[PDB]
Amino acid sequence: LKENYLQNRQFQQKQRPEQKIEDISNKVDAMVDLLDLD
Amino acid sequence: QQVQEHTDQIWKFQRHDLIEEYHGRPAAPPPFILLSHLQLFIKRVVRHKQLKNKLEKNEEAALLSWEIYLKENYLQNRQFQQKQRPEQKIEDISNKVDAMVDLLDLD
Amino acid sequence: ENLDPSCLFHSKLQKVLVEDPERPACAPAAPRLQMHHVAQVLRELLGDFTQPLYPRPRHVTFTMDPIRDLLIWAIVQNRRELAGIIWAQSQDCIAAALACSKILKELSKEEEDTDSSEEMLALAEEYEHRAIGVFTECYRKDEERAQKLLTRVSEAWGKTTCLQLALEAKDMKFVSHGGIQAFLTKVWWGQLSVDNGLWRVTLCMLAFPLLLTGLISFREKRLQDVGTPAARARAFFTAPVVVFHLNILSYFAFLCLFAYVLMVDFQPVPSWCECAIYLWLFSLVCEEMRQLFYDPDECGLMKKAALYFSDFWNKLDVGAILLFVAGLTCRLIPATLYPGRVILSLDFILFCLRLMHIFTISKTLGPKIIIVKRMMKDVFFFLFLLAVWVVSFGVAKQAILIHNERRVDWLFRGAVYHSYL
Amino acid sequence: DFILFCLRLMHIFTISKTLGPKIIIVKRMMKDVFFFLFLLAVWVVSFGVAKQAILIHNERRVDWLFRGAVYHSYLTIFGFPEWLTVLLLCLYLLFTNILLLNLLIAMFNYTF
Amino acid sequence: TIFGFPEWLTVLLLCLYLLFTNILLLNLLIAMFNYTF
Repeated sequence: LKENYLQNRQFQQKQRPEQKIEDISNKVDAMVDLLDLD
Repeated sequence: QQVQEHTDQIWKFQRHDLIEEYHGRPAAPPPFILLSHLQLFIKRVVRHKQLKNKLEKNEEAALLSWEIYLKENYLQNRQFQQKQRPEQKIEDISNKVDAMVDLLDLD
Repeated sequence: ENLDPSCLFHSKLQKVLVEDPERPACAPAAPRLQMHHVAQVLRELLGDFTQPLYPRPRHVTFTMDPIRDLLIWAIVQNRRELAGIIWAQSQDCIAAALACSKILKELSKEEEDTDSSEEMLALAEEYEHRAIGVFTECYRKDEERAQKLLTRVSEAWGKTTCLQLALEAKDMKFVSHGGIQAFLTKVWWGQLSVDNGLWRVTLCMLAFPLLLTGLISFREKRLQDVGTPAARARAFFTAPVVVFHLNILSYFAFLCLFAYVLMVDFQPVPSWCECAIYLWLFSLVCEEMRQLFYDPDECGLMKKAALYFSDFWNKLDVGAILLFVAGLTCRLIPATLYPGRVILSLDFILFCLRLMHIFTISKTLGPKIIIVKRMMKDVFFFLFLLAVWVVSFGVAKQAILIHNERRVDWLFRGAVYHSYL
Repeated sequence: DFILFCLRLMHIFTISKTLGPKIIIVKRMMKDVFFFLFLLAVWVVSFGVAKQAILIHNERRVDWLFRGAVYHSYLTIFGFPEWLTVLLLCLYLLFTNILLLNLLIAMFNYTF
Repeated sequence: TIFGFPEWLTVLLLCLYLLFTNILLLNLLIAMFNYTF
């Protein structure tokens, strides 16, 4: 049951909107570097 | 319900002069005070270092440098916390995509 | 010399420049801007208690600490982004932020233009927030070291302390920080430790040698451990909590003796107890007079008297003094004994209302006093309407159930008793 | 001692579901109830000795006039003479029947 | 009473009644009735 609780807690902490914006901001930097390097 | 929320701030502001008056008052009860009065009149005939005092310069320099260092640390913390507001993060994200727009349109 | 000519400070500087005598004494066609003119107009804004920042004179050269001069120049034109840069490299930042808040809060009151006034007031509040944010960071590291910042004398800002600037500028959020409250409490308990409680203080107030026992607190343990009981008694009696308690006990005994003299000992020939309460009230007004003539800063004597007479409890005190000096000369005329008795009775009520001043020093009772001081204003106006309603129904009741009768104090006082019931 | 043992019976309602928090609330409210009682007491004894002083001469009666004024003041606390009596009664109706009840409304609503 | 050297004793009994009855249970009613309202 501890294992199941940890799964649920991690999945719910993924769905916060602030974390979603942070992941979206981190993802665009790879595109910036890939477009600038070539 | 109109004034009960913040009048404690006014009381905390009003505390100080009541402290300072009794700090400055001579220590006798009002019957026996008069001799102290005329004792003061002898000082009239011929501040305190607790609320106001001049420090020594070798100590004051250390104090001021300590304050400088703590100001620097505060400014670091304030700038870092103002970076993490979500509105500023959205604004930075919006500014970053325009460079990609221009780079994709120019080539 | 190159301020923008739309700001208020430029107009005030022009006024003090043309009002100077020595420049038209030199040449009326040539007004010359000198630095002590700027110091003179800054002394008006910053408060009379400070010193002139730039002294009157009687290769290159720096003044002491130029960054405060650049900060003062950038503030009075309301340039926000420049002042935010310049303050970041200042030397003693807390006094600087408080002085900038005081200057802007003073300047925003007489501008007569709305948008710039609101901008100035918001900027002053922002600098108060900067001062709080630096001080709490200083307070987190050390306790007793950070108290010394509130009480040193900074020569850079006209030889004032950092606390008077916060007190004058009405910076309500800074004074209620909590570290400042701890400092005020530490001053309030004085020499001994702050945690012994009130009832223990009352018992050692009652018993002299109980202080020589091991039932009391102290701090700075060279006085606690090494017992020099004369010095311990002097340190105990020097603390202002003890002086407050002895003063309130003397005032209580004064009230009880005044009630005893007013009850039975009233007599047209002067009794000795009348002379006792006379010299007691003389001592009280002597201390009150001494409190007015104290001012170490060369401030306004009329300003000091206007500050004293604007106070509520001081107004009640001088009202009681006026009623006492009226009742005493009414008593000394032997044909007016009973008017003297009733005037001294009302004076006793006015002196006994003074005892409500105690609970302001309490932690949880002061705000209640502020609340009832607010509530009095519409209590009075409600009392007016209830009075006119009750006298209306009273005269209606007397009119309907009785014939026309010209009884002076029979039927009118009977209806008054019925309406009061 | 019987009164002190009968106060012990208030310990019952702590086991109740909806009554225990009320016991905690009144255990909080006692602290400023006491300090309000002090100020009302000094106000009432002030107006009592004022009333006894104005409307009577100097009399050294031990339990006649003092207990008569005490009964008059307790009766007031339980709740050309026209102008003077109207002034005294309207002063009492001004001060007692309004302000301290407003202070209690404020303080008790606050701590509740 | 529910509808509402003897000096010290009568003053003590009357001030005990004025302490307990006229204050505390009305504060409990203020708290409880304001709560359930």
